[PDB]
This record gives sequence, C-alpha cells and structure tokens, in this order.
Amino acid sequence: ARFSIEGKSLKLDAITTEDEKSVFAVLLEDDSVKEIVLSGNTIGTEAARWLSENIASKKDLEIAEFSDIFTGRVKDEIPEALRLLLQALLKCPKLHTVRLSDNAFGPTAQEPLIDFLSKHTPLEHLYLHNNGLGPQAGAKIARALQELAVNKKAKNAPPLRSIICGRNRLENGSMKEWAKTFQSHRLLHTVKMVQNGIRPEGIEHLLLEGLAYCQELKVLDLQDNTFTHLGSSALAIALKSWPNLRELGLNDCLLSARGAAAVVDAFSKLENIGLQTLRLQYNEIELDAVRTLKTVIDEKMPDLLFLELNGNRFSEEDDVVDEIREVFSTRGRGELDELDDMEE
Amino acid sequence: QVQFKLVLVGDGGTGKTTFVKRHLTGEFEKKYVATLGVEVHPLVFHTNRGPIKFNVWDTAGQEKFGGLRDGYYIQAQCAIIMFDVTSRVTYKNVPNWHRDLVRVCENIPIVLCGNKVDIKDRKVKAKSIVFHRKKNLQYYDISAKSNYNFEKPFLWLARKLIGDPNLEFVAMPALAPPEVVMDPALAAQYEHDLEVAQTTALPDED
Amino acid sequence: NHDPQFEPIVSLPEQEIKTLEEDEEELFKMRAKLFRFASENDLPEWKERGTGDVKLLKHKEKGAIRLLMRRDKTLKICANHYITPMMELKPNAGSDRAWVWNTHADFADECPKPELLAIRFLNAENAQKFKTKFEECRKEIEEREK
Ligand SMILES: Nc1nc2c(ncn2[C@@H]2O[C@H](COP(=O)(O)OP(=O)(O)O)[C@@H](O)[C@H]2O)c(=O)[nH]1
Ligand SMILES: [Mg+2]
Repeated sequence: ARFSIEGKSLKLDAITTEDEKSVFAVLLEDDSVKEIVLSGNTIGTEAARWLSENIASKKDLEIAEFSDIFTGRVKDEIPEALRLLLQALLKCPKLHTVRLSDNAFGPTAQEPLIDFLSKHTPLEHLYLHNNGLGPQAGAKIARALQELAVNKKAKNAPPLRSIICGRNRLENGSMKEWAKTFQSHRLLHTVKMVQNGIRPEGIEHLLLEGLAYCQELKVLDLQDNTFTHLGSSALAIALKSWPNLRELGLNDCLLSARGAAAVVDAFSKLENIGLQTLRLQYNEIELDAVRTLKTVIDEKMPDLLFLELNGNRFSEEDDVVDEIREVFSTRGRGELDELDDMEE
Repeated sequence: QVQFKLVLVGDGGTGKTTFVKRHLTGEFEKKYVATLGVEVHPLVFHTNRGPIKFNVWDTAGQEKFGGLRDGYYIQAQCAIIMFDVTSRVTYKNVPNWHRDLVRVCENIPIVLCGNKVDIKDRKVKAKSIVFHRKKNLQYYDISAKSNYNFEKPFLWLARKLIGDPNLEFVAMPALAPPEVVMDPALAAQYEHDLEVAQTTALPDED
Repeated sequence: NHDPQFEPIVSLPEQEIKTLEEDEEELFKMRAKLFRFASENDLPEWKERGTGDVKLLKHKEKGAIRLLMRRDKTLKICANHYITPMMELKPNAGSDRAWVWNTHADFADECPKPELLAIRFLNAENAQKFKTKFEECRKEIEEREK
C-alpha cells in the first residue's frame, strides 16, 4: 500500500507519454494505497495536474511525503502545482500525516498552504520544515492552523499532534500569532520550531503564552534561536508545564551563563523527571551551572540517555565532565557528547 | 564586454537576494521573500581593465543538494556561498553547499560570506571560521544592511578571474540624461505625489 | 586559505576609462545619502538608493547642469539627471538635513525613468549649502530658457 519514486531524480514535467505514465503505474492500478512518496523529483504543474487527479482516488491514503519535490521550479510554476496537489490531498479522509518540507514556498506560495492547513481536519502530523515561510506568511500559516483547530472541534476529529516547522525564519513577527496556534492545539506531542531567527522577546512569548499551554508536550526543539537571559527565564518558568517532557533541544540558543544557571535550577525543582534527552550545546553555559546540572541529572533525572554540552564556557578537562560520564557508567545507561569545541 | 556566471548559494533566509538586490538598487530589502527556484540578476562593474558583467545566479536555499541542482552549477565560473552569522545551523551547512557545488565545478573561485554581522548577538564569530582554510576559499564577514565589505566578494572573484591582483572598480561613465521636455498631461499630478513624499518621513537609521 | 591561487580565466588589457564628466565644471560636491521613493508598490516607502559624493555639473560647451551621484566602493551611478526649470528642494516634513524633489527622467540605470528622490546630509547647514547651490543652479537654468 506504498507508492514511491524517492530519489529517482526525475524531471517530471508532464506525464502523458506511454512511459512517464508507466512510472506511476503502481499508482493507477492500486487504489488501496496508504503512503505516497514523491521526494527527490521536480514536479511541473502539468504533471502536478495529472498526479492530483490520480491521488484524490486514493481514499485510504494516510501519508503524503511531498518533501523536496520542486527543486528547479520558479515562482512562475510552484504555486499552481502546489495548489493542485494540496487540492487533492484535501479529499483524503484518513490522511493524518502530510510532509511538505524542503520546498521553496515563502509568501509567494502561501495560498495553497493557508487553504489546505485550515481545512484538512484529518491532519495529525504536519511537516513544514525549511520552506522559507517568513514572518509574514508564517503568521498566516499560524492563523490558518488556529482555524483548523476550530474546524476540528466541529467534526470531533483527532487533535493535531506534531508541528515540525523550522528554518522558515518565523522571526518574532509571527510569535504573537503562533503562540495562539499553540493555545489552540493544547494536545501536541512534538513541536519543533528550529532556526527561525526568533529572538529573546520572541521566545519569552512563544513560551509563556504558547507552548506552556500544551501540558501534553513530549518533544520540544527550539534549536538555533537567540534565547539569552530573557528567553531562559521564560523557559525556566515554563518547564513545570511539561511533565511528559522527554526531549528538550536547546542547542545553539545562547541561553547565556545566567540563563542556563536558571534553567538548570528550574529542573532542580521539577519532580518525577522523565526527561530522556537534553541538548544544551553552545549556550555559554558556565562550569558552576554544569556542576549543578550534573548532581541534578544524577539525583532527579533517572531516565536521561543523552546529554550535550559541547560548545559552552567550561574546559573539556574540568572535573564535572568525568563526574557526569561516571554517572552514566555506574547506571549502565547514559551518554555525554564529545566536547571538542568549548568556547573561550 | 566580459561575462561571468556566478552562482550564489546558501541556506535560506541568509541574505542571497537581499545582498544581490542592494547591489543593483542600493535598497536594503528588509522583507523576507523566498526566492523560488533561481532568479538570474546581472551586475556590471567597471574596472581599470574594462567593464565586466557578473550574471549572479541567485538560488533557493531549500532545494536539497543533489543532481537536481546541476543546472545552476553547470558552466559556472565562480560562486558565493552564504550563511547567517547568527545561525549556527546555517554555517554548519556551508560544507554541503561547498561540495554539491565543487562536484560539477571542481576548481573555481568561491567566496564564503558570513552575512548579518551587523546583528548584536552573534553566534559564528570571526575566529572560529576555518572551512575556507581547508577548501581554498576566500572569506568575508559582510552585512547587506550596513554594507560592511558588501563589495569585496565581487572585487575578489574579479581579480581572481581577470588575473590582476590589483584590479579595482573605477568611476562609471555617466552618460547624458535623455532630453527632458513635455509638460501637459505629462505632469501636474506629479506635484500630488511629490507631496505624498515630502510628508512621509525618511527611515532615519544613521 | 591564506591566498587561494587560480589561473586566470581571461586576459584583459589595461584600459583608460573616461568619465564623460571631463567637460564638467563641478560647482558642488558633498557626500550624502540618496533615497528613491516606493514606486509601484502601493506601499509608500523610502528605499535607499546610495551613499556617496553628490555633484552638480554644468557644461562648459553648452550650459546644461545635472546632478550626478555615485555610491561608495562600487562607484556605480545612483542618480544622474538634468536640472530643469520646474524643480526645487522641499524639506522632508520632519528634519531639514534632507530635501525631496521630482525628476522627469533620471538615468542612473542608463534607462530614462521618472524618479522621485530625496537626499539627506550630515549637518542641516550642509543641506543649505546644497540647496543654495542647487537653487542658484536651478536659476542659472531658468535664466537659460528664453
Ligand atoms: N540584520 C540583517 N538582516 C539582513 C541582512 N541581509 C539580509 N537581511 C534580512 O534577512 C532576510 C532574508 O533575506 P533574503 O534575501 O530573502 O535571503 P535569501 O534567503 O538568500 O533569499 C530578510 O528579512 C532581510 O531583510 C543583513 O546584513 N543584516
Ligand atoms: Mg533567496
């Protein structure tokens, strides 16, 4: 029930010849398909048209892997093509996971996104990563998801569970709105908004007025966004909101010596920490904090399997390191990363 | 009239277009508008060895590196890889750009640009940058915003391509502005906009 | 690398580049930032055009006087139009270190275009030293026309 042309690097312009159509034979004959993967090809509008017609029919569709499918297409043709495909997907009752990452979108192609995302109630896992949405469009996509929230409650449909939206420069421009998108979907499990130029004020909001309402949250990654003391304090306060937190990715966030200081302190106070993987790279975290983070990991973080401090402000030599590595050894389960790049 | 095909590549939202834009309008496009596919913008410069034209092939930073990109790379003669000094993630990707690039071009001048050096909280500092040492690239901190070094990249490649260590930009023949007559309907409603201007305050950043 | 080495792609002879600014005069010369006005964006914004030395030139042979600006480093022309009778500097609402004005045809991009500019100087008195010279230069032109 799986159809795929992954990596076939096809310059799919039309799909009309005897061949070309043969490629999508498995698509035409089998109507009981669950996953369609198109990644690794360039779909022109014409071919997009032919694939739209042949996708609506696949009513048992559950996954649409549309990541990387336009490499080479200009503004002149992506929006149309995207529109047609998303038009079809909309007609799939069981489609819970759709992936549109690695495609040049931004404002110039927000239409299909804004449409589709607000309507497709069956959606549970959204993969909108590296699309260059931008603060402007990012916001519309965010509102569009708020809508979906509503249209979902109207049809008693499953809650949205995963939003993987990074490398889109959502910036602070769209944090006001995204924070609302979260207030909407308080049942998310995986939210990853990595590398969106979101600065301090941005994260403070996104946190305290956004994610903080997702009590169900399991995995949160805000990698490569400027946090600083402001962001950290937010993060500290908010930690108590995610009990079932298991993965916390803060690599490259400039938490600041003072910030990490508090975040660590924050965990110190948490109870029944089921955390399983903490990424704290490049945050200028100083030794005194790493010192405390250790004892905390030891006493209160029994399930930690991964740690990452590479890149901060404390010598790869310093006692604490070995003490940490030692903690996982005694346990038989644990793993610190390689500190081959400390700051200063 | 010499023409050079320069490939501008790099992670999205770094500055490729902003940079190129400024270089042909002087404007600092502050709005982030994703470049679908590839836009070919030509820039001409005048040197002590005549005028040269760079055909900047501005590319899209989402497109996964691979053969599907070959078109841009083919017959290029130089290139600029760009990354955001405030995005560690963006720098970590330089390697992939410089590879998917040297796979079809092999040996060609390439300048690595860490843009937005103007931003306060910087992540990829001047020191740490090494990649250029290990792959024979020229490197420049730049800021499409403050213009810091904004012209070094072209200046370099030009010297490298032309083969004149001491090549330099010079003047630019200022031709005679055309006639300038008329007046009737070809005016009047101009004062209307001239005022819509003298009213709208100038973005003072100095 | 220290200094990446590449064997030249072309061989280009040294050359003497003229400025077509030889039959000049150069009444005024002062550096300033020049701005362009929105255009067909429906969003009335001021887009930077260039930062460099502004110059007022009259023609020895004829009389014609024009404005000619070049950007720093790049030296590309960011303004190059004639001064007509119906033209003048009008303060930019707030601030006096800047003036706006219309040009039926600029030639910065070597293509005749209707530009609605605005230039700003370091000190407000420099703006006067400019407007003064710009006005008594606009005068030298109205006097011209019959
Ligand atoms: N602060 C700052 N922002 C810049 C600079 N250059 C570009 N930007 C901004 O970065 C964003 C993306 O620029 P863009 O040209 O679209 O980058 P592209 O991803 O290569 O197409 C826009 O929001 C620009 O205003 C710079 O030197 N400094
Ligand atoms: Mg771009």
